[PDB]
Amino acid sequence: EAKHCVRIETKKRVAKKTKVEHRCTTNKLSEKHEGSFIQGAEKSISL
Amino acid sequence: QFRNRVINTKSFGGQCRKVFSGDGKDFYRLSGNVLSYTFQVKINNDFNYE
Repeated sequence: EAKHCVRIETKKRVAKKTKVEHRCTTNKLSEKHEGSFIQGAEKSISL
Repeated sequence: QFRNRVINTKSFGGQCRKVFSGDGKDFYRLSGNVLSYTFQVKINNDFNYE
């Protein structure tokens, strides 16, 4: 999980002006690596 | 490949050459001239599982 979430606000007065913004960018990632490998051999020799 | 009959394997020559097969539990008549004929058994097995 990764998050970048930011809130900015500003008022200025002289007349008045204001700005307010919120951004929140986010990622989530998952990986699953399941695996199997079975092997075998049999010799038989009879006389 | 084995081809056709070249030798007469059954010329008994007037002999009564009995052999007991032991295996097969029977008596057989050999030809008079065969140098040998014998019935001991061998077995070979090979498995390769992979």
